[PDB]
Amino acid sequence: ERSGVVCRVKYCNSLPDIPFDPKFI
Amino acid sequence: RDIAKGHLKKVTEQYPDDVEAWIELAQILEQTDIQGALSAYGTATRILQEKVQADVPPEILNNVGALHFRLGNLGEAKKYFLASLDRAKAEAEHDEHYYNAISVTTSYNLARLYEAMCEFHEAEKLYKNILREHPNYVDCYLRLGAMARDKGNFYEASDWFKEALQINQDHPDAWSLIGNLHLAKQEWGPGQKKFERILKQPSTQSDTYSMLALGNVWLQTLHQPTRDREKEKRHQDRALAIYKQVLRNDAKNLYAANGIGAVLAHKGYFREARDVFAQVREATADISDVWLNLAHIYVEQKQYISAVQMYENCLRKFYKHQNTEVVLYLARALFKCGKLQECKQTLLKARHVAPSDTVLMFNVALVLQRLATSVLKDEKSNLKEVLNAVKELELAHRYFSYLSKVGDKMRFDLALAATEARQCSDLLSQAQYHVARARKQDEEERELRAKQEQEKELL
Amino acid sequence: AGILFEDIFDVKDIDPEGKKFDRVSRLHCESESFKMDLILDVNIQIYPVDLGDKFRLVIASTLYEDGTLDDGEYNPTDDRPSRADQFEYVMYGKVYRIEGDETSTEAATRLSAYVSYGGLLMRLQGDANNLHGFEVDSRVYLLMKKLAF
Amino acid sequence: YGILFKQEQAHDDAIWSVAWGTNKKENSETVVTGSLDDLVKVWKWRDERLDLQWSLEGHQLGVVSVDISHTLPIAASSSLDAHIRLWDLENGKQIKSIDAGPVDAWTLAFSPDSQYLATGTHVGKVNIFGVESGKKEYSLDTRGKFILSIAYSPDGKYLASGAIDGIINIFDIATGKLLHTLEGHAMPIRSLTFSPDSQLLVTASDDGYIKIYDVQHANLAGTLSGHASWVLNVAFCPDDTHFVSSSSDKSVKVWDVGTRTCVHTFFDHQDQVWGVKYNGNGSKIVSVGDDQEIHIYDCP
Amino acid sequence: VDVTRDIVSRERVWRTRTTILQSTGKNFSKNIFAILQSVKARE
Repeated sequence: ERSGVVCRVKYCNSLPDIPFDPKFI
Repeated sequence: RDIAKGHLKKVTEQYPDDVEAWIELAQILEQTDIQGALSAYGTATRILQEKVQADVPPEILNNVGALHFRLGNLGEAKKYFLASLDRAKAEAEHDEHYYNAISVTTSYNLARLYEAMCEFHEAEKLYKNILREHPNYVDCYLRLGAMARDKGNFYEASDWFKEALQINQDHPDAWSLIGNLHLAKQEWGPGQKKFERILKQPSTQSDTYSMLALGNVWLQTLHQPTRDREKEKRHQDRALAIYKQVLRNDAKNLYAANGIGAVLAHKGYFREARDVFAQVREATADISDVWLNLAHIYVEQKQYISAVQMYENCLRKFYKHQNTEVVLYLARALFKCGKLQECKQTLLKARHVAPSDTVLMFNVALVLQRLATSVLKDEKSNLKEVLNAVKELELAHRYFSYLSKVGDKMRFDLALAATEARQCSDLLSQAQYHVARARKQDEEERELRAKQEQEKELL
Repeated sequence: AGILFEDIFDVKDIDPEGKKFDRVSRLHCESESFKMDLILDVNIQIYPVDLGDKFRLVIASTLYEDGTLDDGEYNPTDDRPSRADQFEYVMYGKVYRIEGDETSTEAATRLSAYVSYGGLLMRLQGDANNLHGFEVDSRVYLLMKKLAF
Repeated sequence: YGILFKQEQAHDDAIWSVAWGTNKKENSETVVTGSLDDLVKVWKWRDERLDLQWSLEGHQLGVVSVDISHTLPIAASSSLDAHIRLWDLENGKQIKSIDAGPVDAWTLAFSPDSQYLATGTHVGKVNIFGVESGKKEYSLDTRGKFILSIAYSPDGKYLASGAIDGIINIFDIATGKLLHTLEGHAMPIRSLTFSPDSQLLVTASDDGYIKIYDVQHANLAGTLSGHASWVLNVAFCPDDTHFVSSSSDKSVKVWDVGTRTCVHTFFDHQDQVWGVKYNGNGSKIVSVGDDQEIHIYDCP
Repeated sequence: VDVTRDIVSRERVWRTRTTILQSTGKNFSKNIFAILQSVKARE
């Protein structure tokens, strides 16, 4: 109304996990 | 590899009794399109049957099932792995080629598949069958702790992950898993720098995984009101140097630019953030990070009609339905009739899963008042709605009392409830006033229908 | 500005009705972010595409970044920086139909913008709000470019 | 093993629960559901067909929980509006409205004697309201974070509760005292129910494992691998031979309670299913969710 | 034991951690460091 909706904007940055590909003998 | 491809295109057309030509074809195509290696294994599987009645060696069936593991043919790769197990067990005289290691790799992919086939019991038992015969193996000991990490990050996962590191401290996979344990609880914000700088010695250098994990734990320290204290500006410049270094040594890494856009947005350049993120977006858009970072700009520029879809698209993943952090980003500057009443529905979908948060209970109130001041000030609107509006306003005022008693807050004290509570204490008098309007309008429609009914009686 | 629409798309089919003309083919596509459907004729002779190709399609009102709204005549001799300099395939045309899911009472949720690039038809189709930039008999540019990902 | 009836567009908004009868007191043939569009539709499964019988309104916020009383043809519905309104399937009228303020209102738990109603509180306790009274009779003093699930036993001998951190609180509804506390999970327990014999207790956490504990000695009988998403709703077959599991993956697996094996799976729901419940005999399995489509699964 | 060198010598790792970080394509920093340096001169 008076002011906008409260929100904690934070431009996050993640990291992926270990792929663990099947071993191609 | 270019010479091997151009040589393989010469043996593929001609047929000088090709027997192993299709094996060397698929042995290059595993990094390139995954259908090409599959087409070569299909024909290489049948070309080994015309010379004699000879069963297919397990090494080809194991790899053809390995390709289908990454695909949606999980059941068919499972039959390939079962048949690779049955065939490698038959190799009682292949002690030079070590049939035993072939069954080990086939069972490893098979438990990797069972973990992915909604069956962690069979994956645990298959992975323990490798532990019981060879405890000097690392992936079977690392994949067991991941299965228990679903139930909680404090079970045998946090213990198995450190036990693997003592047997092999030069394993970048096992050591990078360590820093991933401290990411559940971010209380180790500043203190994680030490444990992330363990394998930063030159013998491991360069490692992009760790250098970017440093920039991530350094970016998490932003979003603080102490920027005028010349404290967060140095943090921006430090992380920017980390990213510039991993940029000069790797121009094609996406994550370097990922954080660069985050800092440039923290500097106040939303107009020039789109450009940086474009390069990232173009490459692979199918990363959880981008659907969010990109979405903030659109909502920033009063473009909800491109922001609302990107949030939805993130949620298309088979991981959840109603996340809190998304819907927080959803309501920013919403004022519209489709952006207010509907915004209530998504907020309630979020609170259904965990109501213990203070901000959902707060926002639900804010929106409620928004809607009410939009019917109880200038309106002069529908009759039924006036009845409903005071109901909503009562609920809102009940919540204003309930919120105030709560100890912990959103890292910001909620003492400011006074102007919102004042803004329902007056709106109760607006509900008591505008219900008279209701009646006036009531009599108006009654006299309109009667003065119309008499015209119909004339006909 | 003057960016009437943008998304990434992929080629779902090159000409699934079966190649009806030699230098031109009916690309069928869906968009990555706005989940728009698209049908688009391209000069498959000077600009070839296969299935599963990705391209950034930017439907524009003008070519010039400042949005100065050029006239509609050909002038090759021009210094002014264009949008075409960062694209591979650029076309000019008219939106000749706009069509939608309007009811008698309530508004539309989905639009099909139809445009003719001098004969080479295109139907871009999906969320009405993402298509609010289009108005029938306005002039328009295509500005597509293949993503090497 | 398939789908009999296919109710397209069963609501305007997403359905969050489903309730169905098991006795012969005009409950097994009527289907009571509660969705977010504030329509408590009373569907009458008559002529092997899902027909609307009553359309009850009045809830401010969307319905969070719907259940049918065992020894009684009436029903009730809770929501987050702190207004738990009791209903009747004999006339489609409102009985009363328990003002469970200010916000403290969660899923319901009919007693088998149909005399008490349990409702979660944000303080961690389990408030036991009275069906014909509406006032807070007695409340269990087991604080913590929040009660995410409460369930009554078919013969009424035990009671469990799902916390936010995987803490089963086995209460005693015959004396009102905490007896065991099973903590084999750390994921927020979504829902749970009791076996027809009150011997097994399934727990639907957010780890995708169906950890079926025991109640007589408070011990784990075996870890069953459920789905890959979070098991939302879980019910037992009346004849005590199988049990269904609703996850958040558009996946309706029907696991075995004796062998712990999936005996059939349904994939007709385009979205995630939210509520599952058996019939009076255990053949028709009703299912709801965000698809707003009530499917009737027959497994003779 | 020899079971370690029996498997680490024949297997193939097509994807690892650092693979995930780079694009599959050819996205150099000439189009990235250009704007990164342009933003610093205006300040």
